Amino acid sequence: MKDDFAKLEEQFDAKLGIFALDTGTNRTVAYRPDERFAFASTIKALTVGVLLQQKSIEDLNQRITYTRDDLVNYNPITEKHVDTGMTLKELADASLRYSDNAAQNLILKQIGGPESLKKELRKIGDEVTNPERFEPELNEVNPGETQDTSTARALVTSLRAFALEDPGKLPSEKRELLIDWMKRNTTGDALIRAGVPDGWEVADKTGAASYGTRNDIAIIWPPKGDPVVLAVLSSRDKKDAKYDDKLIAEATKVVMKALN
Amino acid sequence: VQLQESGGGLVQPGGSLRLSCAASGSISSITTMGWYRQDGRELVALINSVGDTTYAGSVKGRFTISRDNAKNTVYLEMSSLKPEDTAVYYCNAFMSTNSGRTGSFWGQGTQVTVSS
Ligand SMILES: [Cl-]
Ligand SMILES: [Cl-]
Repeated sequence: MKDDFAKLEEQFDAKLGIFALDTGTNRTVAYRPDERFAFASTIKALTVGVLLQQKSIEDLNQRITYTRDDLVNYNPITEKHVDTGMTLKELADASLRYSDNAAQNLILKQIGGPESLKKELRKIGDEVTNPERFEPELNEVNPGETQDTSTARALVTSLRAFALEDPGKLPSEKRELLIDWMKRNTTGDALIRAGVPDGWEVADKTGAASYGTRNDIAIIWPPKGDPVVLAVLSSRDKKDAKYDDKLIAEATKVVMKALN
Repeated sequence: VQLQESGGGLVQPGGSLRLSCAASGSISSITTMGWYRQDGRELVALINSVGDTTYAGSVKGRFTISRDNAKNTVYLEMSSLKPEDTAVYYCNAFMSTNSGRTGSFWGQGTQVTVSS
């Protein structure tokens, strides 16, 4: 439905990157699936995937102390707990469900920083995603740059790797945790969730970055049958551009028509 | 556990400095250690326990971070300093202690002033 996505692009003065995979049949929908976009906060879902490979459920109860030096531009949860700290579990919850930036950075430091995250992503077969920076500097991507970018195809592949039993890069109890957090996300109601059919469940992670970049990646489940994994990425021509979540919801509707 | 900084001060444009940051106390392990500055707030350089480095785009090729795991100490060598590098630089280490505490710890900050 290439002309359908081109028409949407034009309506929102934007560029789309789309990949969706029905995991039951391998039917795919693609539109610029290999084009780089700033991944923005979608990287938080993969960072937690790596945290979960490396830590036991019990070890997620370790309390992490931090200070106001760890606070960055957007700290909705972490700003409330400077005095006591937060557990790794609580930081993952804040990162995934509120897109708390300091939470992502603390988790990233626990796993060894952006170079360690990159190594672990390469180990699962993601040759594309390029972690380089912490939040919020990772949102400052000029189009054409490869630092802190990925593609729709690569983000779907990696998200599927952590979240689903096939290929299963997490054990079951840990998969369940990641899915539960993503299902309870608070930031995505106007994105992929707004473009799926009645009765579909959604586990998503959003992001927004320079050049009006607006992304959502998700696992979606029909009332019965196999899940779809999809990424809807977008950006715009001008550095200070705004975004419109409706572009992602409408692109999701086109994907769903194509799949069903 | 604490972080001790040293090495700041005033230098002329073009000059150089080395900052050091040493962790002390009952330390079990350290993941990332490195340097931030406030002009706003930005990472300057980070190095992990297996020697992987991250540098701010504006300093790469001029500043070198290194680490001595055995001594829990990180060093930031700064060369070809510019007036735009004038800032408070402050050290961060993500550490675990033998008492079972883990967290992001910070040094006191060190002024570097670059001026004729
Ligand atoms: Cl940080
Ligand atoms: Cl490390």
